[PDB]
Amino acid sequence: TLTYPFHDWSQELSPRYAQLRASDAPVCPVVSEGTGDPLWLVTRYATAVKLLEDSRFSSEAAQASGAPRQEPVELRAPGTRGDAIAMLREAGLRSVLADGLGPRAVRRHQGWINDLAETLMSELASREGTFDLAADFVEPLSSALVSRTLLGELSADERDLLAHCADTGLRFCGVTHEEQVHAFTQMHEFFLEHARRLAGTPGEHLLKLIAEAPVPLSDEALAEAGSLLVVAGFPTSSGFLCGALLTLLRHPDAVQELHAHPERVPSAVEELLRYTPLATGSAKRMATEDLEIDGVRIKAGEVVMVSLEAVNHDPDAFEDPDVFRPGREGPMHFGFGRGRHFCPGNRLARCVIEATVRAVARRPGLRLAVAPEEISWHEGLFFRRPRAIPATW
Ligand code: HEM
Ligand SMILES: O=C1N[C@@H](Cc2c[nH]c3ccccc23)C(=O)N2CCC[C@@H]12
Ligand SMILES: O=C1N[C@@H](Cc2c[nH]c3ccccc23)C(=O)N2CCC[C@@H]12
Ligand code: NA
Repeated sequence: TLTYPFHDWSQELSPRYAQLRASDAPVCPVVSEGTGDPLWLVTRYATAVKLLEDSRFSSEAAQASGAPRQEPVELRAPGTRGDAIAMLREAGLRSVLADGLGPRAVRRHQGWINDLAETLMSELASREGTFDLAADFVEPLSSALVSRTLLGELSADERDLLAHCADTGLRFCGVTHEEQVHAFTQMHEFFLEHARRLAGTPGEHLLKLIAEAPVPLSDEALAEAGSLLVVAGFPTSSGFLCGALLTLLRHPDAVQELHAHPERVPSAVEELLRYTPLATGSAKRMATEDLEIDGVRIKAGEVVMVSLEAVNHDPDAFEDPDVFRPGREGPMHFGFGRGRHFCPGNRLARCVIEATVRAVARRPGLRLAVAPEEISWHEGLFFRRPRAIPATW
């Protein structure tokens, strides 16, 4: 009877997640508000490990057109596959994905990412008055990450178009179904027209590595790779960096510790990934056969969701789970997932989060110019994001 998701669009997690977690079942039935599909929902760390490390629960099967699902419209342009990352690994591009997303990419890019973070923060510090950390720090930094490491250099109008498509398509509510579908169409048509151009510009952005890779990727396939990098890399990084700055600004003692002890910043990055919520939906997998999870039978074809926010706030895994405690020394967080589908963007994500944390830690006194309650949130996004983050020294 419980409908999903829980409309917890700000950083305050829905109390439903703790209620289910403490329930007597390790897996609980819900219904998709957007489709009426019955779904299963996992909220406990121990059960989540088991689900996401069992390859008979398939991610691709849960993404496929026609699967039971939490999202109101399919997350693809009509007529296209929608499984880009599978398709690129499919065509033998694991090596390419590693060179473009792995440690060597971070080594190529970490210099300018930290230069840009400081330059942005320095300019804001030079301002008389308040400023907006979302529009004035996160947007330029996340846009530069997308252009330089993922797609190739975008104009401001192209960045805005891709951001709008992602915000419109990656939603539970607040737009009509047809608008959502059309956002995916527009984004596909943008890369049908522009992916080869972007791939051909100088740089080592991933889309170039993909387009130049031996396998002849079609325009449609290269367009799907472009769309994947937007949906997976852009609203995620923007939303998270926004949420992480909010967390830091609400924990000046933690920031002061990092200012005095910069060697502690990596531990703080990992705690932000646990503590700061991002997705308002759930990672999900389809039972490819009849399966059982901690005693509950899951029939073939049924989809099991795991809320990574719920798992990350599981008190059986993390003591005082709702406390931001850098260095807490508990189990691995789920902010990048678990198992085979662990976020491949995790190296670049950690790079940009770390650069942001260090930029903040170097400048104590940075604070919200309004109360946390006065922050306004985009309602219905998959990936939480505030409308603005008024801030000042
Ligand atoms: C910056 C913050 C980011 C966060 C918090 C994050 C988080 C995640 C998580 C939790 C998943 C797993 C979803 C699942 O289990 O089904 C995932 C998957 C993925 N991420 Fe990230 N991500 C971020 C950034 C990025 C970036 C920058 C890229 C690439 C440029 C990226 C590329 C991907 C891809 C392609 C997948 C799909 C993996 C698969 O389904 O096999 N992510 N991400
Ligand atoms: O590569 C994928 N993986 C999963 C999880 C995911 C990772 N990043 C996402 C961004 C938005 C929605 C889902 C995800 C998925 O649902 N996918 C549909 C869009 C991208 C595709
Ligand atoms: O809210 C969602 N989360 C991702 C998984 C994910 C969980 N946490 C993430 C963080 C970054 C990227 C993806 C994820 C997913 O598969 N979805 C299908 C529709 C809703 C959407
Ligand atoms: Na798997």
